[PDB]
Amino acid sequence: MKVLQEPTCVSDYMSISTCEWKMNGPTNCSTELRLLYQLVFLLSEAHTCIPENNGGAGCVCHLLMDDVVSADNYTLDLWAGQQLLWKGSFKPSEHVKPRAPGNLTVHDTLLLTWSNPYPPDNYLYNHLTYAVNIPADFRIYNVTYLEPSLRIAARARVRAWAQLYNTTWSEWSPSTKW
Amino acid sequence: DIVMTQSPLSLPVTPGEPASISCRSSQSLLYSIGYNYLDWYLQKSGQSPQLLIYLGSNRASGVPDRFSGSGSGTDFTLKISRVEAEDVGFYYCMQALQTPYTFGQGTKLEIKRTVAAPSVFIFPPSDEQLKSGTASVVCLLNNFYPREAKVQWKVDNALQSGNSQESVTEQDSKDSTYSLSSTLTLSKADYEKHKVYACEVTQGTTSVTKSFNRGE
Amino acid sequence: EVQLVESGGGLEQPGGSLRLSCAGSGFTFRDYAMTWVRQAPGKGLEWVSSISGSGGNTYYADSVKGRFTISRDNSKNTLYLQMNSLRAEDTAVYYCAKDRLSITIRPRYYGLDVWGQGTTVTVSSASTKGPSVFPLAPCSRSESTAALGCLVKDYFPEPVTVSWNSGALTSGVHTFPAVLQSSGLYSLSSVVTVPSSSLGTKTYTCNVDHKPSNTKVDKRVE
Ligand SMILES: *[C@@H]1O[C@H](CO)[C@@H](O[C@@H]2O[C@H](CO)[C@@H](O)[C@H](O)[C@H]2NC(C)=O)[C@H](O)[C@H]1NC(C)=O
Ligand SMILES: *[C@@H]1O[C@H](CO)[C@@H](O[C@@H]2O[C@H](CO)[C@@H](O)[C@H](O)[C@H]2NC(C)=O)[C@H](O)[C@H]1NC(C)=O
Ligand SMILES: *[C@@H]1O[C@H](CO)[C@@H](O)[C@H](O)[C@H]1NC(C)=O
Repeated sequence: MKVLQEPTCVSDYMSISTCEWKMNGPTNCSTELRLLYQLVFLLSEAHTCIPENNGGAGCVCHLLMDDVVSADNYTLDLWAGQQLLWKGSFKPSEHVKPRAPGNLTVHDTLLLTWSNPYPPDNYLYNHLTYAVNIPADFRIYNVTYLEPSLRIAARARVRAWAQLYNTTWSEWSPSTKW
Repeated sequence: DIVMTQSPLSLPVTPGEPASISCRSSQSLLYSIGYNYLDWYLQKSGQSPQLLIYLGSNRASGVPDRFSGSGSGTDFTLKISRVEAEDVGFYYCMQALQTPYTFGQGTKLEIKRTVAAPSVFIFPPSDEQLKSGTASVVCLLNNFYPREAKVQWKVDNALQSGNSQESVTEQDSKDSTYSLSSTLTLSKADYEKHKVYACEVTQGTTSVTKSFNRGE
Repeated sequence: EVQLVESGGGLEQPGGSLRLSCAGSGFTFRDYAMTWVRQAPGKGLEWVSSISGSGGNTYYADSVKGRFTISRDNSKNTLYLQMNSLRAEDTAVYYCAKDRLSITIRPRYYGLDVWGQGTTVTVSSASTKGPSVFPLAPCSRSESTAALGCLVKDYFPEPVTVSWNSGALTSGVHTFPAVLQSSGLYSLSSVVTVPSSSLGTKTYTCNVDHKPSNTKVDKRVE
């Protein structure tokens, strides 16, 4: 057993942080491997994540995050039984896939409302810019103010981008028909 | 390790007046925004330390609204809005970011109150003590200010010197006074030889002298 | 409430070993990190050692690295500092404290918010002597307010804890700091003040404890 492609992680910057790796030869991750991790901070405790299978040779871990701030950095250790396979670290804030926006409602004026999925005390609270798609062919609308609304006169879904570097688009929201 | 520099060492103040203690670390103790790792403790002498303020400016449960934390990075300040008699003691700051946890030097808080005369009491040695051949005579000055005072032992008008030790308490938390005990040590031989024992408490323009006669 | 109670302090020889203990109640011991702090006489606080709530990580001050050992039992809710090969400047009063919640992915720290009562370690080549307790009573010629007390002479090492009427009388008590007599022993007094009136009715006992000799002395004073 050997690591073919070293662990790589992507957090939603609040609660979850998905770490994936590929292996030389097929593994049952659920049984053979165990990935321990510890937030690099005084008097913390390491914790245990039992992985799952992404095909034969590939594994995936949903590490629980106690929220994430920029400063955070975690020590990752991959074990097979009692054999260390791999040593490493990662900052979750450094590879981000934003969570999807929420309850997309409708309303002269045509008002669309949604929920920012992050709470007031979170960094992504006021660092999300929204994209709105509008059947046959469509048209987009880039919302770049803090308010999660849109107005006009005369499928329909919403997504989210974050003011970061190693970022991507959120999944689309549940969609309504105007 | 992070050097904490606490200032001042000495803080005389007056009850009801405001008071301030500075604290400068040799590096930033902020981890994230809102999270500085700087704490404030008080210790009344004889007692275990107790937390006033955690994480820069959060009040410990038990701590009145009068005590306020403030500061960020490397600059911390503890404010007391109006001092009180039970604020007396020793104040410490502590970084809790990196081991080793380091402490500021410490501030002695001392109340300037008005002058007080001691109640003065004299005590003979116990009958129980004289068997062991040592006679101890104890003078006590109760609830006075200030800590400065001249106690002199006299044995039949004879001014004893260098056969006595003293001890003072910390400043009282209720009435801000001091108490002092003075102890004279004799051979049983000496205690029988003489009769009249007295201790003179001298303060300002006053000299109280309590006495006893081994007879009565 | 939520309490920490310490034990295991006394006089040990230069080169000896001692084991400190910290009983803790009112929470989940295991959830929390713990810390040992020490205070030399006259001098200020000094962090000694720390340990995570699992037992996982330990942290040691330099001057004790290799010598002292931190350990915990989370079933018995107890924490130990295993002091080994002691030197003279290990002489200090030792406190333990509730540090950070460590169970969770991110620690939560609200200061050292609960403190133990302390316990004393003295590292010396002289021998431990339990105390002598003599009463302090006025010489009577028949005052509104009377002054009683107990004198506590010839003991080693420190400390002594003094009480009045098994804790029931607090008002007017002054227990003096101990001085060193040139013979190398400690002396200490404890005095109280009472009304003249209640002298005939009430009774007046002082409770001396000297854990380092396991001696406990009670003197009814007259
Ligand atoms: C990884 O191994 C585990 C344990 O062998 C597999 O899950 C179980 O397999 C046993 C037989 O060993 C079955 O009888 C159980 O009913 C299975 N339990 C569950 C909850 O599925 C697992 O299928 C293996 N995975 C892979 C990808 O090979
Ligand atoms: C995250 O924390 C880890 C601590 O495990 C850091 O990794 C160490 O970095 C130092 C750099 O001075 C090296 O000397 C060590 O070899 C590393 N040790 C281990 C155990 O990983 C890392 O620097 C931190 N930073 C980032 C960006 O992840
Ligand atoms: C993006 O990823 C690389 C990983 O090597 C890192 O060096 C870079 O600085 C990351 N992003 C940010 C925002 O710093």
